[PDB]
Amino acid sequence: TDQIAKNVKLDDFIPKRQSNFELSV
Amino acid sequence: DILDLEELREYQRRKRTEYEGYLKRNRLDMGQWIRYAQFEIEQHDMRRARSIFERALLVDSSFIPLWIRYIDAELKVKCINHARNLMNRAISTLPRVDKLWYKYLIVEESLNNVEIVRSLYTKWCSLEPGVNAWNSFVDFEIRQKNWNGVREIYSKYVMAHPQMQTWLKWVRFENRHGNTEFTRSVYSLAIDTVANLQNLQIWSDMEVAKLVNSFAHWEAAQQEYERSSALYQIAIEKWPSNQLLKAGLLDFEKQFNSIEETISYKRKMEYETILSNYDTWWLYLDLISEFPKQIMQTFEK
Amino acid sequence: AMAENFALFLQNHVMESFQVYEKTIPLFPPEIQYELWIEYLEVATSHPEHIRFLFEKALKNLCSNGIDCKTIFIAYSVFEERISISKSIEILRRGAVILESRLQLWRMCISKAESTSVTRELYQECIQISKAVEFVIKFSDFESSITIRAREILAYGAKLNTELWDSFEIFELKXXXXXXXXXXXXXXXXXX
Amino acid sequence: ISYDQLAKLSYEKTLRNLATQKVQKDTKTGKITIADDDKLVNKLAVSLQSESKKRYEARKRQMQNASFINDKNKQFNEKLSRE
Amino acid sequence: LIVNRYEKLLSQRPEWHAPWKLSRVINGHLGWVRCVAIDPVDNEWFITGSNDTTMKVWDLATGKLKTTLAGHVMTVRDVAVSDRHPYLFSVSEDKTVKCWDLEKNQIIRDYYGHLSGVRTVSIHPTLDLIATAGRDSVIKLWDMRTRIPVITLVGHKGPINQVQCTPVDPQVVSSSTDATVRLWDVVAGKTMKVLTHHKRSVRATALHPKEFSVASACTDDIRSWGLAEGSLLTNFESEKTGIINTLSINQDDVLFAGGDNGVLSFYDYKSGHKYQSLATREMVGSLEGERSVLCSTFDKTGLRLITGEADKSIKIWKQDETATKESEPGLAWNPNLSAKRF
Repeated sequence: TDQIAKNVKLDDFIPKRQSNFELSV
Repeated sequence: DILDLEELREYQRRKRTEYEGYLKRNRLDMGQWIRYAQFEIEQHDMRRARSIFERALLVDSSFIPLWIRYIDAELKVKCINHARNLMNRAISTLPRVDKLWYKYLIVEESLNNVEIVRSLYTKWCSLEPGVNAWNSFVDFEIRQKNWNGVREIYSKYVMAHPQMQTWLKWVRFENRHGNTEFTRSVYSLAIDTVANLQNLQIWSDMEVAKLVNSFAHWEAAQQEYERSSALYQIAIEKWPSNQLLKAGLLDFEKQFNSIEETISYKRKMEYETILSNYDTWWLYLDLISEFPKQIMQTFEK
Repeated sequence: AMAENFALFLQNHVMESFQVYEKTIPLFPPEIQYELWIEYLEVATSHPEHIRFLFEKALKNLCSNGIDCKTIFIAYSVFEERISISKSIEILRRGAVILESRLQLWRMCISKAESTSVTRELYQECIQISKAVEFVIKFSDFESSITIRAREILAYGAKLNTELWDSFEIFELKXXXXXXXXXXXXXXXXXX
Repeated sequence: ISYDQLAKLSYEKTLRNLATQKVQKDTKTGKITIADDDKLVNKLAVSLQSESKKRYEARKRQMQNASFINDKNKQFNEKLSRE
Repeated sequence: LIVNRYEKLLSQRPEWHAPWKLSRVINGHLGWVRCVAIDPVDNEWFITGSNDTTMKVWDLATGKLKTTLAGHVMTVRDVAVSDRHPYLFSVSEDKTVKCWDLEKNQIIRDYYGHLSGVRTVSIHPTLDLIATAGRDSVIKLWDMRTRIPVITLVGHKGPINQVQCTPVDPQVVSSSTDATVRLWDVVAGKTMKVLTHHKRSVRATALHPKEFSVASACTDDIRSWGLAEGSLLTNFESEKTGIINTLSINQDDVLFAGGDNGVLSFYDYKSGHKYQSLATREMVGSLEGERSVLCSTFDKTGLRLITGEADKSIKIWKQDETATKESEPGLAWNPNLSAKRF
């Protein structure tokens, strides 16, 4: 119940630039 | 042969020494690891087996079969929590492999912890897995007698897989469902979504054509053909490159005029004919069918 | 729906049987190949490009029938002929070219092809496509009508049992050296 | 056939084998005691053993089916011949 | 949620870069040019490590063979000139990590320790300390002055095809065959964060110059990673291209990737947009598998790519100064969506 494989999550797959280019690292 | 206790101990030792030795050379021969673990299981010392599995896992995690074997070994001695914990851990490690998830699911199903299988399924689906995962989940949620929350996951199953096959499957489901109102509603939704993301940012013309066809035949079963007609007009209006669309429309007209059917369909055949090269037959057809300016222009061509 | 077609044909005397044809089409229920065929038959006898289109539809959709595919092909090619021609023989051929239903098809192809350079091509096709050996005999015969090339064809056919010997002998009639070759090839065959 | 498909297809099968016939958490310890039916776990154990046994005997039959010298070579030539 | 993200992607525009052409070709070595590295202080000469073992130094302007250097025995798998101090490090399958001195053209200090044929060297930018890693699956860290191994960043479970030394906390980016990449608390002797978003050998990695990120390659996919948090930044459009050998990024966000197909890829580093494919040529006598770009690096300018190909050729690439948004645009970028990473 919201703990099954709590280590994994989808936001790690999400590219954090594909949404917002010129995300100035 | 293996009579007394101490003697058995000696046997165990010797065997271990062999197995250990062979592992030492080829740290990776998972066949050798799993065989050794089987030996441990046979001996009915579970802790040592577990240790072996752990070591094996460490040596090579990516070998899924090892994981499966460990799992099943755990299951064997009705040490179900250990199996479950392990399987969770496996999931955590390698979520993008499916067989682990399925192994978990079957375990839980046999356990009849149905709530937990729902919960886990929610998780797995949430990770944007393969379509297969979604489909299996649906089957589970249909094997589960209820028909609500399933709706939500279908809605999400589009969210992860915006594919027309998904939509079509959903429609099929609603066909199983008693209330026809939702069928039409679903169609309306799908069409609306297609409209909204009209521009080249999805599936090809094919999928949309298929959808339109399906909708048209649903309506055909239903009363309101007026709305079908309107949709068709809208479709030709909203979409250009209407070979598929026009074809479908033509078919519908034929079903449900004749001149038009022969005309557009025949013309398509000419296009098809052109694509092949009976080009003479094409031109002739055009001439007969026509419009006559396009007959003589295309004739000249 | 056959009954409907019949009654319609009778009292209304093809518009009643055209929508009857539509009904048949719409009866997506089994024994539908027959229905489509019957409609097609009626549609030619009651009398056109619409009809052709319908035929095409029937063909494409009833591909997994495995029953009167040859017949269907005949209906198509025949229809084309009625409308008109040789490319329609290739249409029939195609339909026929696309196992035991296909055997019948190939016989149909043979029939068409004997009814037919283009003929040669057809022969090459059909032959190329156990039944194959028979086909070879067919096209080899065709070659016999069309002396060197024919001989070669015959040889090829042989290379693909004792009815082939007969064929070879016949060819040799169509030459002393040729007969000698025939003995040679026959001997070789025996050896194998 | 990929291991994607073969998993789901085997999943579908063992669901047909099923189709034949509570949570308590101490959050301080983190121990999630799922007290469930002990008869069903035993039914899993026996079924899973039976599934593995069925497979185990399946190889044994296929091993006892029959240009080589020793046990391995015969099979190695069989690995060549299948191509 | 996918539709949102996709929509957002379509909304944005990957900028136009000038395309590339084969400016210079040098059939210099008598082997594969598996290493290439260019002097970052002056942008005058660049050296290339052969399989012959004779790493040869090449002037850019002329293109001529400036001088040979042959201290190794086996293939010089990697070299690395330190802009910070005039020391050309190199490394072979002979397990040596020999440090040349260019103030003398000899070798000075060897770094013994490495169990197996070391694949890559990376010098630390802000220290006198260098990182090296090979088949041992271990990224060692050498104190230069004292020529000892200081520390050994064990972790990886398989050979360690690349490494990149950075100035921040994550001082090492270790890219392995183990289908991983690691960022390290070097002082701790521990991976601070371990990205694993690769199916296959992570066998070509590159630090971006002015971004503080690192692109990595797999068999096809080419992620680009933001190594402050230890976070992903951007998937790329490498969906059909070959096994990436090398992956040198330009100054101006022009991420290069070298194909085992032979095809030079070219990406906009910011987005992922494959703004040029270029099927390379081989030398007249070669075989068709040999055209494989096995090494790559950009200058300080960023207007000259250098590529160590297996045709024993050191091909160099200019950006076209005659180019515009209408005269040679990109490859009409389109996020595919077919169950894709974008």
